[PDB]
Amino acid sequence: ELLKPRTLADLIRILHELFAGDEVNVEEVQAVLEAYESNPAEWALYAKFDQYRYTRNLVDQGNGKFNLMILCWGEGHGSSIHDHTDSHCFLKLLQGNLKETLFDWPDKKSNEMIKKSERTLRENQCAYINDSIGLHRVENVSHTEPAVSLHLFSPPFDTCHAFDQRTGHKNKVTMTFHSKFGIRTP
Ligand SMILES: N[C@@H](CCS)C(=O)O
Ligand SMILES: [Fe+3]
Repeated sequence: ELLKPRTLADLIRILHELFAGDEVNVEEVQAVLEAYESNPAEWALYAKFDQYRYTRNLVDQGNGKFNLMILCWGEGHGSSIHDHTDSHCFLKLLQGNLKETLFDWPDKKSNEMIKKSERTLRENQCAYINDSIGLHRVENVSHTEPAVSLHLFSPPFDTCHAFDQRTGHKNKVTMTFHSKFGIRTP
């Protein structure tokens, strides 16, 4: 029985219940993430920006079943085209807007990766992707508003691939945490 998370802390408790088992009910997880109404005071601790690129700020380690983190996107900051390492990715906007562009998995032959679609994710909306669906790029295209998003990955992963839009060629990337539990981790 899914209830509305009253706060970020409550959300986290509910997520621990939803991931108590070995599988993931994706529609339920998405519904509870969507139902949490972003309250900036609750997540200010985690919203640590960098001038030059987006940051990844760990909020909860999910008892090993998932990682919950907050990503902070300066104006004009965005990601590569990337996969999610055979894991679930849920993304909820906490502040601002992000452009999500979807791409198919490339064929072996070198070719421009043509965007399949795009959407603008607005405050409080939750998107979902996994590798069976495809690849995406996430970008804060705003010139005036920083963006903040809440990401849940299950199982946790710290490596993925970035894809060259000109060719489809992939490279392995190791991701890093800007902070963990509110603490900057150089
Ligand atoms: N997976 C990317 C963010 C977009 S989902 C990351 O963890 O930095
Ligand atoms: Fe992603």
